[PDB]
Amino acid sequence: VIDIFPTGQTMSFLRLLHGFLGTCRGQSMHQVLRDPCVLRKQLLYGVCKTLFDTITVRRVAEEWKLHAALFPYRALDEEDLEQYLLVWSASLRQSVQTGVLGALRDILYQYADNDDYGLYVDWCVTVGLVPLLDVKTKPSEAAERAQFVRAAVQRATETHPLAQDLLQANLALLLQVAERLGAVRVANAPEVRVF
Amino acid sequence: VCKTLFDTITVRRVAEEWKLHAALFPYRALDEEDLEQYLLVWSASLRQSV
Amino acid sequence: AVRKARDAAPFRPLAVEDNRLVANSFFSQFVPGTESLERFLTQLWENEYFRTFRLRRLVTHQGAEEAIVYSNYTVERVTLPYLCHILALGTLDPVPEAYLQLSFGEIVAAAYDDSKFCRYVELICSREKARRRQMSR
Amino acid sequence: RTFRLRRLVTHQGAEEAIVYSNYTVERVTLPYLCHILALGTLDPVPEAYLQLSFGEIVAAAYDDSKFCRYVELICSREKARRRQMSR
Amino acid sequence: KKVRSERLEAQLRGKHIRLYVAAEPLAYERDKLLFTTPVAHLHEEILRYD
Repeated sequence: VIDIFPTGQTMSFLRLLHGFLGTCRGQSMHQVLRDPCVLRKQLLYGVCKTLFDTITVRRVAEEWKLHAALFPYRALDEEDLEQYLLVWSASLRQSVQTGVLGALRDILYQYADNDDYGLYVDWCVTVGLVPLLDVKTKPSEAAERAQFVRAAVQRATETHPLAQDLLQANLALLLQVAERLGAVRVANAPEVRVF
Repeated sequence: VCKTLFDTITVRRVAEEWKLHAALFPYRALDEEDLEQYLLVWSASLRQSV
Repeated sequence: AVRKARDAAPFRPLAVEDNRLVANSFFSQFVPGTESLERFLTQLWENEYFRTFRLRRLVTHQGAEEAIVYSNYTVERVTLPYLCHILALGTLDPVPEAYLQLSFGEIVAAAYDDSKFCRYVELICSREKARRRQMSR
Repeated sequence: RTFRLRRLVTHQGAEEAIVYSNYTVERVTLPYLCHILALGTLDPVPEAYLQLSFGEIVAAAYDDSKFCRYVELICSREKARRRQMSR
Repeated sequence: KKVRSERLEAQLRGKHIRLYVAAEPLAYERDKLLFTTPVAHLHEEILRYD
């Protein structure tokens, strides 16, 4: 029966988080972790570690032969090829860099709400009892996710013929993250209370 | 825009420029020395012009 | 001018009628210390904007501060959301922090090394030197 | 002391921007990932890899993935197939 | 700002117009808003200066 949130204590407990009554020079110390777009830089590493781990040798070894026989003819077995391979490493890494870059900058900033995290870090340091909201997902709510994964291919095809195959291979994780991340919210409601 | 601008180009367009420029004026003198030096200057002289 | 000032702010006394001539007096010379917390508010702004957007400073020996540049974090935090919902989406990549300080003319050279075209001119310089390396044997 | 945020101090002790640690990104950011967001797939970024660019972070995970160790295998296998042709 | 099915609309010339949230306010208890912007943090203190 004990009220927690809309009581006389917890209201001023949250007004003091911003500059309502008291402000010293270090109230911005909370602000350096109040910021969003660090969760984006965390989930970027959390997906990209999985993104380069679903590929075997056989798929990428064939790229070697296709590229090797597309234009060059080996001149020196131990010299031309070694040097060519050496440049070939960075030229595949940079092209799959920009490939996954085009594959991720589109989908993060369309789907990740910014301040659903700052309201979180304004709650967990403050109460520890963070409420959270959901949503029933209509087909219109999942439609744009189903089309924008189809729009993710065009930003990857022109820089890489494999990064299309990699997103086609790793489409399962992208549909798994695009159904839960924007489905949950944290309520900034006027009339809310924890019990 | 320039990162996307320098990534939709293949070898075949720019490699023909090599042969055209190479035979436009110079005649190869040494296969292992003259060409390498020519190649070396040939990098920055296309990079500055693009 | 001194005379002018003398008569420009005339000697105006102060008085209140009282039934009795009773008066016990004091004086309060005072200023407030505006300097002591201006130098707190100036180093408040600087200790706020370096926590929101974390702007990089370039300090030299004997700790002297120079001009302050954007980070790699803030350009992602305020410019990229200007790019994703105000401008064209899904093609432009964010610039590194040091490349942001770098010249407007030199950025094409810094992206030239970061593109395939350096790795094409390394390919053409090594493949056509290799066709002319084996020409000696 | 709660979240142990790392400071970047230079010569003659001048403070620079203050970054997250490796400790706090698992304590406050990660339960928001594994109990509010999608579960059981994501890894915490290192602290020095958090200061780094938004673009080169995938190249820093490129070294930590298998593709450097596949491109080294391919560059040593097809060099080795063209090493024994001389002898 | 709507209170019935709460929303953020923008008005111009008696017409709706697109905006977007970047530092959206802490709508709380009754008839009041709270702002997580950096300037509202020192709004009273910079009024304290004058």
